[PDB]
Amino acid sequence: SLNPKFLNVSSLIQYIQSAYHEPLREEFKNLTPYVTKLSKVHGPNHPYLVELKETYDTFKNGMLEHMQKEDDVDFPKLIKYEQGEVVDDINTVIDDLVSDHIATGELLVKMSELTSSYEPPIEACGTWRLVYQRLKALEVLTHEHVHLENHVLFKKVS
Ligand SMILES: [Fe+3]
Ligand SMILES: [Fe+3]
Ligand SMILES: [O]
Ligand SMILES: [Zn+2]
Repeated sequence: SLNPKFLNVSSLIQYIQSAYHEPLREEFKNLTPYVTKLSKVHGPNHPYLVELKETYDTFKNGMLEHMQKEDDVDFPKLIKYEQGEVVDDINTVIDDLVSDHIATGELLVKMSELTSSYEPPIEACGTWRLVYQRLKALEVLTHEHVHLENHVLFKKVS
């Protein structure tokens, strides 16, 4: 479709915030209730469900504050850089946002692993099936969100 190579850091940052950050902040606020209900109704007979509320919660958290770092601190440094402005600290700023991505990543591996690649049992209720659906979706979206930053946005500045 549109080759991101032509997008300058400024625009690439904008797209990421309109396509990935903003839609995700809400997705959580809308998905979290369902993930909590599942660990109360079915957690007792299915421990993995209790383990996921946790993982999901700690993922949501890591992702929520890692995204808010990119908006309150790191994107400015990135646009600053594109405008040939002395920043000096960007080399490591990228190396922190890269690690942050590996962290929030292995967490997506566990959730998939716990959910048996998001494949419900024979006893999954609608909510259960719905959660798995919404969750699997939240995995690929962020996989696109992170890939874009890693292999395009960050590489531009480099
Ligand atoms: Fe981001
Ligand atoms: Fe990020
Ligand atoms: O992110
Ligand atoms: Zn079972």
